[PDB]
Amino acid sequence: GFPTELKPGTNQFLTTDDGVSAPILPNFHPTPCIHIPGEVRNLLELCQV
Amino acid sequence: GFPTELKPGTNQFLTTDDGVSAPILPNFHPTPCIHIPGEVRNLLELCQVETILEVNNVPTNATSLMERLRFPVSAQAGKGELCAVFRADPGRDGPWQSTMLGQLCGYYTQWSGSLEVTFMFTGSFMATGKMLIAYTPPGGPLPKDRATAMLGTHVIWDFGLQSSVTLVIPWISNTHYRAHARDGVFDYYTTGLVSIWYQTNYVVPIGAPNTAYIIALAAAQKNFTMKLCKDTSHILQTASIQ
Amino acid sequence: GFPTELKPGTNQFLTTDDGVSAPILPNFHPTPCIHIPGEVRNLLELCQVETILEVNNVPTNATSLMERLRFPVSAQAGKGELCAVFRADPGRDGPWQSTMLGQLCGYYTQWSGSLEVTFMFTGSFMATGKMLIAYTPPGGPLPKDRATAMLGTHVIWDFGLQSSVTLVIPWISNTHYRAHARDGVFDYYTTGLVSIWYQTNYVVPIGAPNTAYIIALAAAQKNFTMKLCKDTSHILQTASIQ
Amino acid sequence: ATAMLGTHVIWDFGLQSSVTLVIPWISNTHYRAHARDGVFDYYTTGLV
Amino acid sequence: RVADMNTQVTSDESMIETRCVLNSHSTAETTLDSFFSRAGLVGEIDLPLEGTTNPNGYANWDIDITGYAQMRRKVELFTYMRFDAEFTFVACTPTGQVVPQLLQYMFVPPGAPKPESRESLAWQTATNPSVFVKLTDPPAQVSVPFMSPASAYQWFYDGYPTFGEHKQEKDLEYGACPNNMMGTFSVRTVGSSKSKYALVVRIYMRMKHVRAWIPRPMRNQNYLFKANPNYAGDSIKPTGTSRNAITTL
Amino acid sequence: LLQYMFVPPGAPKPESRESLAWQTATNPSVFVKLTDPPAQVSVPFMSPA
Amino acid sequence: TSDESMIETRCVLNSHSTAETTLDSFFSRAGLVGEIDLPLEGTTNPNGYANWDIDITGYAQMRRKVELFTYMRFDAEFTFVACTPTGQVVPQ
Amino acid sequence: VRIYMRMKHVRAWIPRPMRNQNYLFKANPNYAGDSIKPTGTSRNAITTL
Amino acid sequence: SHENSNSATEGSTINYTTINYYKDSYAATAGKQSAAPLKSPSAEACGYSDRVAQLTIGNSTITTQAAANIIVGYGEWPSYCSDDDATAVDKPTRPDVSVNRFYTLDTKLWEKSSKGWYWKFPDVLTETGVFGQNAQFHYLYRSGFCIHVQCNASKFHQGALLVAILPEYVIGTVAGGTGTEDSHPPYIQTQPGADGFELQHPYVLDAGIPISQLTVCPHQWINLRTNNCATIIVPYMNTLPFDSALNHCNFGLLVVPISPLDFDQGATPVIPITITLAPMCSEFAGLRQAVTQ
Amino acid sequence: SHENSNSATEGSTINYTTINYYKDSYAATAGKQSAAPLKSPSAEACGYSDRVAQLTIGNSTITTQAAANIIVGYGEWPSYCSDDDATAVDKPTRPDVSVNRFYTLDTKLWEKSSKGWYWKFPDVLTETGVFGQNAQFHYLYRSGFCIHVQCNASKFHQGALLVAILPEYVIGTVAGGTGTEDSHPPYIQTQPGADGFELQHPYVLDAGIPISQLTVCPHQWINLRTNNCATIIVPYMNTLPFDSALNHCNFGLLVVPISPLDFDQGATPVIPITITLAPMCSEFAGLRQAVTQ
Ligand SMILES: CCCCCCCCCCCCC/C=C/[C@H](O)[C@H](N)CO
Ligand SMILES: CCCCCCCCCCCCC/C=C/[C@H](O)[C@H](N)CO
Repeated sequence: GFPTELKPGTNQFLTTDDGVSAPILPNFHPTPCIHIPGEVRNLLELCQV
Repeated sequence: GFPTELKPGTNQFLTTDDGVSAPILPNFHPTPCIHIPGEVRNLLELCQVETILEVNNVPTNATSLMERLRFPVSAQAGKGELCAVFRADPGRDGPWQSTMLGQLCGYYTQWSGSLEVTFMFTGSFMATGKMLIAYTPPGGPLPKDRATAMLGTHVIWDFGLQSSVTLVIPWISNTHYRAHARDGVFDYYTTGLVSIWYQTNYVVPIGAPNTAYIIALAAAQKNFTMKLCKDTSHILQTASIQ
Repeated sequence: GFPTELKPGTNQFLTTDDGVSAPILPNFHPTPCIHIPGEVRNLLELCQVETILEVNNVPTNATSLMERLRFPVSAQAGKGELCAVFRADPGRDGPWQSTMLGQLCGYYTQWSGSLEVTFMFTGSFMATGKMLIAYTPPGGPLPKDRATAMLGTHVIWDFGLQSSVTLVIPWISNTHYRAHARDGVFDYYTTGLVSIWYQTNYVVPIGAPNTAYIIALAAAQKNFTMKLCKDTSHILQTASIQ
Repeated sequence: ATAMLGTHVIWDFGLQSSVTLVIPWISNTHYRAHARDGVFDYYTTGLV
Repeated sequence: RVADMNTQVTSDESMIETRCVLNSHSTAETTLDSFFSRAGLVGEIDLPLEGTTNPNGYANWDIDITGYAQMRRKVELFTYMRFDAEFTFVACTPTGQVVPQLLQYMFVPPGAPKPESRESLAWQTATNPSVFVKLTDPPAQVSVPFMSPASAYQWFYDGYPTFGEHKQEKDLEYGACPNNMMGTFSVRTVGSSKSKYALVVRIYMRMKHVRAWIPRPMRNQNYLFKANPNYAGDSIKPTGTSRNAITTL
Repeated sequence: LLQYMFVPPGAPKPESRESLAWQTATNPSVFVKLTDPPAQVSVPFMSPA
Repeated sequence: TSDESMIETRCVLNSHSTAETTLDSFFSRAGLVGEIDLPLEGTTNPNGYANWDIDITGYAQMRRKVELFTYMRFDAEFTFVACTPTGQVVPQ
Repeated sequence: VRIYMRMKHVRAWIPRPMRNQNYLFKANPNYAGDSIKPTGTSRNAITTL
Repeated sequence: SHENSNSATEGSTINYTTINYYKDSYAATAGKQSAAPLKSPSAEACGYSDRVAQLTIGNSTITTQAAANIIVGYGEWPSYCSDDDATAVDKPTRPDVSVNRFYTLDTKLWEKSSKGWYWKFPDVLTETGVFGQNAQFHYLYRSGFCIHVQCNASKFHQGALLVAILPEYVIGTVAGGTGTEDSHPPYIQTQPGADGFELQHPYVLDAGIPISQLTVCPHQWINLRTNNCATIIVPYMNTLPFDSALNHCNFGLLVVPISPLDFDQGATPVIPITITLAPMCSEFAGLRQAVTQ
Repeated sequence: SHENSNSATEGSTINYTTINYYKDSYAATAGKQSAAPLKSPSAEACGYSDRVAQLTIGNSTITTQAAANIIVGYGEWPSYCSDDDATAVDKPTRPDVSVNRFYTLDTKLWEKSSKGWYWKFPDVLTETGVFGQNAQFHYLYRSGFCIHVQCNASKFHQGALLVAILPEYVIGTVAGGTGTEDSHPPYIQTQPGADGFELQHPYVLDAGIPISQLTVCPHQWINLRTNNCATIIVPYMNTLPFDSALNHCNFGLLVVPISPLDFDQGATPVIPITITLAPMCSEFAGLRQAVTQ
């Protein structure tokens, strides 16, 4: 048992929190990404149209 | 006390979660593994084994359940008659459920790759003839005649000389993987239809039986791959185990 | 707050869990360990010590409880008579419970390896004779005669010259480890039966006692190994400790 | 079942029209005298 | 003195004309460690208040994962099967309520005394592996090793455990390999008096480091009895759906 | 105590609360109490496309 | 006698670990060594306090386990599972 | 309050015979003298099992 | 070095990358994994054409088409138990010419309405031959098998047999038909000896497993227009290096007609199926008195 | 370096790999562990044939068969306390010729119905000899022992004795028979002196421990057809470097007949068992006035 203190914010669900969650499907490799034209990688690209 | 925040997902039990749990038996070394022949290390090895395909899944009673494993071939009028049809979807509820490819496909949502369907002739040595085994890619309905069927992927099978041909159902789909085709919206993922037609006839002399049988063995090729493991629905139990 | 997910198994108390707990006494150094002779560092060292085997576990009253540690040998009619039988399972409820091998086997589910059963003759110096101590591998029932018994693993014991022989029960099993044999399905894990037969006789002159005794000492060899530690059932208490 | 315990061959005569059954030299003596119905049946080769 | 002591330009090539296909299709999800490392319900233990099943607050569940059709059919694809198991016990009220009740799971290996009561002395668990956990706590998860005396677990044992003549009274011993029965899984409510909550202990088991050897035909009949391939003979159903005719779909 | 269960296409949808599909021997399922924080799982890209 | 002077033997590769028969394997398993009753109306400990003399020879399983030896030096992992006599987990 | 105790870093020295009698009193090898039971089960005869 | 190497995958040829916060390897995660034996490989496919050029085992010779249409079970030739796999310390006896030879069991007749038969091994060879005497006399038994099922029919006969080797072929019952009886098969059904036992429900193999999926197991076809014999060289498979030959059947040989036998009137109606099996690399340990069962 | 070296296995010869998140080593996990002394080794087996060639201790000589049938307790010869083990700062006296010598206690008669006797050490030597005077005069005592139990019988006599050394032989009672009395043994039972005490229930050794399992302790056999004497060289065992010789018995010498004494009428019915014990490497510290107990 490693000594540990829980700070404020445990068991909270921040909707914009970027965290690591348990994968539902172990060793699931997704369908390979074929090349689709027109890929968007930033919304400022859309804003410039 | 190391500072720590608990994220969403604590005290949850994900059944497929791969985690580290407390060992019940400290310093327990298991019985050493002796060499046992035939070890399986991937289910695609099982999927690549030819297994009897129940094309003739017409009989239902237990007396004639053995008739499901083979379908009849006999002398015809020589008009390009239809022998047997079946869908080429391994995961579909139908002829392929008798196959290990079908049963293992029931445990996976998506499948991809080509399929081997070996048709073996179990007539007499004096029984000669040819069959056109046609695999229709999706979109084409059940062919009305052999001329409609030969436009698809097909093989011509001399069963007089070669007693067993394999019809490779090639992987031809829009999607990279196929979900299990069903009677509805999910028929988008159909593999197509495999139909066997009398290319010439079933020819026998006097003394040979007028009706023979073909045993369809179905499998998958090396390019086959299953994905997204799921609970099977090929068999369902409404009762508990006593 | 380091992000963290609690898996299944938090706030559980596994009794055999090997973990790190908060020390009650900070900077407490214990009393230095003086050298004490005879230190035990493995229970298989205890299992390798010869310990009196209660082959004659017939008497029950406390007056004749000392008669359990030895079994009689006496002059016979010279027809290959049976002296004593017992099962060769150390963990079985029977003769082996008096042995430290039996008691330590009670704390482990699986055992493997050969067993030493030393039979020591405690008759007179003028008492001569031979005994056939036969260990029957599993499958063979209790032998009806000595001819049935000598087909198994056996030793012939001159107790006139050598006052103590050891019958090695060799490790002969289908499984790599043996669970504790019981009267039922678990008799699959039987070691077999060890039977002592009069090879010639018990011969004494006038002035020597007509009945002697053999003290069976049971142990295990260097290849012995116990597995899967469990609660013992050789002794059970239905009452609390006052 | 009694016969297959000895030296035997299994002969598909549908495919191979002629098999040879080798009677191996199995005797106590180095040479065999001619077996007869009597004492000299000691020198029997056996039965095929 | 004796001297006798990826498709490119039946692999799709001999049947059709093919193009080159770069098959970046992983096979990692069809492994045993992917197909079998998913926890499934292998045991449910009822500890009711007035029922006659386990009215004394204790239960001795014999470890037999062939009690539920899904995982039984999954593992029974093979005969010989060696793995370590991740055992999870989700205790709850039969109404699903999470009640403040403390339970004692106890692994009782063969030979160890099965508790005869809730206040049995076997619950001291001085050598037996036991778990103390509340229902308000998350489900108790323990790593169970490969404990068989054999080199693999054996869901199909074509034979008998004991010797001797096998009559009809001993016919139930057929198929019962004692390399597979690993004692009982004992649950109690930790206390002298009867627990005030009806309790249900659901055992979910996930196998890790899986090795399986001999593939058999799957189970196409309805399971009826645990550790028994018995089937309803008068209601044998086909492996799949039927057709009105063979020339139609 | 609730049981979330991901039922991929082809897997049997449970017809009742005490359905045998809840044994989740292959389906990814989450066991969690309401007193616990919200159950968070990482779901991969599962599309055949 | 090492199986050689009694029978004819084959070569057996004994990959059988002895690590589970050690004291750190046979004894590092938590067993019930004490039960303390704090009832509401009973005369055992009616005042809400109890003084349990440390004596692990009160329960037969662990007492027989440790009494296999006389002299025995160890560090102990002590766990106290407090509960209602009905097993209830009360906010106390 | 149930006390469960697990011993670590164990060193033990002198093995004695185990306890084949029912324990009666703590820190006391006292046994029921009028009900001394054998170390194990009994047999109706020694030539049989 | 800080953890016990005591997971269920130790000694295997695959490295598993894992996560472990505990002392035992079996506590770790499932992790990652850092011709075909199951497809009934032939002797040509197994690279064992040197051992199959003419099949003479013991004082017995079978004349059959070799190599191409001869199946080695699970891609594994039978072999003697190694020192690592074996646990019994006594040295086993290896007769190898008196027990490793082709035994001809019986001549079961194939009919048009025939359902099929199964033979349990080595229960078929329990009470005949030196192999039978060694199995009765020794507790421990280990051997491979070379099953040569023979069924000769004319070129005007038709039909195919699924000659398959089903390991641990546990026999189930009808459970009273309604499935609410918990019946168990008798001893003569589970271990039918050399004469075998006819399948009551060959579709489920009297075990609830489909006959269609039997070909993952080492199998052969006796399609009469092509071959009249089926040679399956079968290794020893068990969770154990050795086992009792009297109360454990390592495998069951299924011989059922998938395609029914048919012929015109005038042809010989007696089409017999003859079972021939040669134990391979037989090993008997744990000698005692002989026991029938 | 960051943690105290204060676990119970510090100073031992085995490295324990462990996990510790705390300041103290005893807080860590149990971890891993990175002829035979308990089998009553002989002097030949212990490599101590040079010290046993002729057993003359002090001004006393016993004539007995040496080496092979002479047992060193726990594979450990008695030795003087080292500086590391000893805690008492005063230098102890080591008479070594007046106290290290064979003392002959008594001549208990072995009968056909005899149950057995036990002698508690050094309570047997508390009130006789210079060893007795040193034990009475000094608080601290440390010595090994060379117990030579002697029982001579003719070649027509039979019977065997379990001469065993039971360390910390705590005497229990019948607890009133019903087990509901909490009785304690008297002083004359716990420390019976040189004349010893007869076992009331030799099966449980008057302690609830079986006589059968006594052979893990340093033991010997006086099987009369083979040997008439039992020499057990016994080291000093205690949790302490020294102890009081008047209120702590380090071990108890069990001499019970496992095989009953039997002989025909005419032979001498008086078969006596004589106990001889030589303290080895005796160490007395903490000198004060002499106290009997
Ligand atoms: C603290 C809880 C520990 C739980 C320990 C569970 C032991 C796991 C053993 C699983 C191995 C298979 C058990 C039995 C197999 C089958 O159900 C039948 N016996 C064979 O049909
Ligand atoms: C915060 C709680 C700390 C608990 C401290 C417990 C101390 C552990 C000492 C255990 C050592 C043995 C205790 C007594 C031994 C026996 O029961 C008898 N005295 C001897 O028969």
